[PDB]
Amino acid sequence: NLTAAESRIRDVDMAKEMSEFTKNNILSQAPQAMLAQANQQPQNVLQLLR
Amino acid sequence: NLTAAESRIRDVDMAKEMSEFTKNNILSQAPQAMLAQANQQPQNVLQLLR
Repeated sequence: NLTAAESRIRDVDMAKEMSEFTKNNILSQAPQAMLAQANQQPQNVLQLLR
Repeated sequence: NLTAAESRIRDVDMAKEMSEFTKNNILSQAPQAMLAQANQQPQNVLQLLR
């Protein structure tokens, strides 16, 4: 039962940390595409305001 | 957000300054032609009052 106590500090809800793993992955693939859009919009300033 | 503050001094409304750019260009092509007319009228003093 001490080993049980050892688990309830170090043990992983592998389902949980997988959920936060893919959650964070999605929120790391998303803002990338946003950075694309931001680094793509002023091209129409150059090419259509001018 | 400090960089935002940095922009709101140095940043250009490129549309705006383009508008004043062409506005000023028009008002720099116009008075030229006026200077032509002024430097062309007295020719008829010489050539028709005389």
